[PDB]
Amino acid sequence: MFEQFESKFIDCDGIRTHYIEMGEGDPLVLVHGGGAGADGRSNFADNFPIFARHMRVIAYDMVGFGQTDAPDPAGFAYTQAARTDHLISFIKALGLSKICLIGNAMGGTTACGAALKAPELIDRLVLMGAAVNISPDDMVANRDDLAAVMSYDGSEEGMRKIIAALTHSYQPTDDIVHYRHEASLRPTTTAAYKATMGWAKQNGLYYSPEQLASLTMPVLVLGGKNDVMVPVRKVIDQILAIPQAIGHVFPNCGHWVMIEYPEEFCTQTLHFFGKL
Amino acid sequence: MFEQFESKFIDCDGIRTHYIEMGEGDPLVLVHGGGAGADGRSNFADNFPIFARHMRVIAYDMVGFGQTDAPDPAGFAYTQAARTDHLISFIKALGLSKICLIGNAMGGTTACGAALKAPELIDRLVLMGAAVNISPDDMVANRDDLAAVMSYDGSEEGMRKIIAALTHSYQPTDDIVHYRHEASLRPTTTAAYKATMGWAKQNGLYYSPEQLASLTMPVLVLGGKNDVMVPVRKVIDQILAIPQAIGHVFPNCGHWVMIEYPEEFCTQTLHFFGKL
Ligand SMILES: O=C([O-])C(=O)/C=C/CC(=O)c1ccccc1
Ligand SMILES: O=C([O-])C(=O)/C=C/CC(=O)c1ccccc1
Repeated sequence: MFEQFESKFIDCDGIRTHYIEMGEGDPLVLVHGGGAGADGRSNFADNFPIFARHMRVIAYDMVGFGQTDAPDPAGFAYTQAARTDHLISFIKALGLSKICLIGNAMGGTTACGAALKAPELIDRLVLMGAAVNISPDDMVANRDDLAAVMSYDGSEEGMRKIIAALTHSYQPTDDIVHYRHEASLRPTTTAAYKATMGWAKQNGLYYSPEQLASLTMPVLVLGGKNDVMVPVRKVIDQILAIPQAIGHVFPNCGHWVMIEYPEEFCTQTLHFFGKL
Repeated sequence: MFEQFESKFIDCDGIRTHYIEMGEGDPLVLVHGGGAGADGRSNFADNFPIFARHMRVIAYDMVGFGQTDAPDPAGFAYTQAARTDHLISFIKALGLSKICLIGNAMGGTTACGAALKAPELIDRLVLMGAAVNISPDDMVANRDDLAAVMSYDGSEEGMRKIIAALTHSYQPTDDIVHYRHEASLRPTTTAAYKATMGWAKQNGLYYSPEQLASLTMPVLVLGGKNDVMVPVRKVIDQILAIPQAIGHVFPNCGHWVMIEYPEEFCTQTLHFFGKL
């Protein structure tokens, strides 16, 4: 699946990184969600053609995910800072400056982190159901809805469970499910995933109110009103905690804003990027 | 001022009602704010040309306001229901059906009320810093920032105070201030205003969560993040209390969304109306 995009690869301080790209113009980098089997292709396939008509759009696979290297977690710690540093490295490896950047959930943690740490690279930020204020306690507090993703058994039913919980009125195709299931099952990505989630569960995906307020560039915060993974009140706190943030809440919409309402998602983001 | 629009008048069950209109296509009715001196012309002058390029746009003066009749409050009670019934009457007087409707603050109370009471007339609703969940206690709780409008002395400084509190980074022209000051001073509108606000202060501008949830048509809820009159948390509650509501929060923006960011306001509303 997803062979309509050309797989490309580049070295990011020793991490071999898969990405796809399309279109021309200013660079736009998309960062996918952190659930089992997720990658750039599968998260953003529906948005890519629309974005490509106006920008040079780019979706990479996060360290531990997809076709990017998944270093053995016997020797590699799967921390937020590792994702964050990976992203920063990726942007530099490609020679990109002044990017627009969109992050989904954990990809949102990562996009935020990179915006905090290397803001000179990033002109505009979009946080889409971003896990940027989810403490360890919040994880425990939302343990029931997070289980499908956090304690993923490795089964097909498990993957259907993950997607049911990422969505409000979206039926994925068998092909989508099969793709993420099969991807999830590679032994290296399985182990990197368990480490990834175990660390998330213990440490949270979190920045402090003061950290969020220090972001130096324009921000668009998006969220599905029915999102069970990053609940709308968390998205609302992000809007309030980030002085300059535009906020936009989507009704009849679960976590997967970009897939449930691909045109509206693209419209609102492209408009925010000055492309409409 | 505002003579670039043609004043027109029509009888709404014995209330003689001023309105302006422009453009062609589907009807769009705008309902102005309830502060001293407010009317359709002055609230929506900057938005009217933009809306006119795509819709038949219409701004009327609420009973007690502008150039609409201000019946003696010795014999007329200035209740929400009176505004609400006035609006419903206006829509019918004009023979309009399936309108798009936008209400600012008290104009928002009125637009909501009419959407609850006569939903068959209204295809789409926009609440812009709408006073639709402000209880008597909330009024008292926000008494300090509401004073400029609630206990308006009648002076020019008083009117500058009203506008400073309606805005975050907007300097109105002398002409805007003078217009609203002079309008505020007509003896009939002064008395209707005191009655209007006295009743607002005692009864609130309020609908119950259950009432809000019963709205039957699509809804767009807008709000300036720095709004001191209808604070952003109240706008956020509206978004959450209305299942189908889209939500959009504007940064660096006070109550007067339509004047501080006229293009963004028009863009977002026209998009929601299906005109972009
Ligand atoms: O496509 C996906 O895997 C996706 O959008 C996942 C979102 C879940 C996620 O990254 C998350 C993890 C822990 C807590 C909250 C959110
Ligand atoms: O232009 C205006 O007068 C305007 O936008 C006024 C808003 C204030 C308003 O109607 C209001 C009254 C009481 C409480 C909250 C809000």
